[PDB]
Amino acid sequence: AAQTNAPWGLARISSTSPGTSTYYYDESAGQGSCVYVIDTGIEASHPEFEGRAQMVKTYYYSSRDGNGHGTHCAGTVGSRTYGVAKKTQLFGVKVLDDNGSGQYSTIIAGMDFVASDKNNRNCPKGVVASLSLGGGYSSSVNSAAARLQSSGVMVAVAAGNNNADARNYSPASEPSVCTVGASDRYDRRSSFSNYGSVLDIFGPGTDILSTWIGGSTRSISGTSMATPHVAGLAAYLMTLGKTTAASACRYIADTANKGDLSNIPFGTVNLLAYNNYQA
Ligand SMILES: O=c1[nH]c2cc(Cl)ccc2o1
Repeated sequence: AAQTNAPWGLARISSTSPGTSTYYYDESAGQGSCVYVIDTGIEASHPEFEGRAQMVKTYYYSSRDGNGHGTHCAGTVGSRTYGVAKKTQLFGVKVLDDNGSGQYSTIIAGMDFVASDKNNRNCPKGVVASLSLGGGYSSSVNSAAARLQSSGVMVAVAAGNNNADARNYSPASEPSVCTVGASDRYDRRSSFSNYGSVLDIFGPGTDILSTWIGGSTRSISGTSMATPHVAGLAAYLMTLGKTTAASACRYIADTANKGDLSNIPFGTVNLLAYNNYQA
């Protein structure tokens, strides 16, 4: 399939070159996979989700997204226009308040929730979790991310937006999950993106158009925006049978565009997520 006039990040993950505007992908489109978006919630009623999104858990007075951040990330995973995996099922877990903040103890509870809740969902092709959040290093937060991964969920986490070494942030610093840095439309490391040996992959993160609350859309930037590209990519590849939750991060690194990004510090991977789709 080909989506013309796609957001640049979509076109980028199906391209060997920057500077194109069509997204190419296999029509299976993540059908039969599921992606948990652990964030501020999802506006599931947005027409862009086509009934494929739902809230499954909140730790606050509402499961509605009063911020927009979770809806934007969910849109990059799987919305019809802005999404990598356009037929995946989306499950929202609201661990962050409407100001985008959440306690680590709630975030941990949300991760253990997904590890169990996947057994209450139909995801024959596999399960992904997208975690566009983090704070300072915590071994308990990292351990929760490792349990979720161990349970058979492909965990993608944001590297963080401090222009710093991601070793000092969690869950970014957990080795067993997929830590995602941010790039821009000219194949430059995003100005804010964290870096370091713990990063596994980069995805599009600067000026990313996606869904927003109020049935709207907007373009925002962050490693929070790169992470759902990788999570949607994993769901898409698992539906194709090319990889599994346990192997998907290594597979995406194996199949990435290599050495194409600028301003990558020495010792940080120079790998850009790529679906390797041949139309
Ligand atoms: O301190 C922070 N803020 C963060 C935001 C994201 Cl998306 C990831 C890690 C973080 O660490």
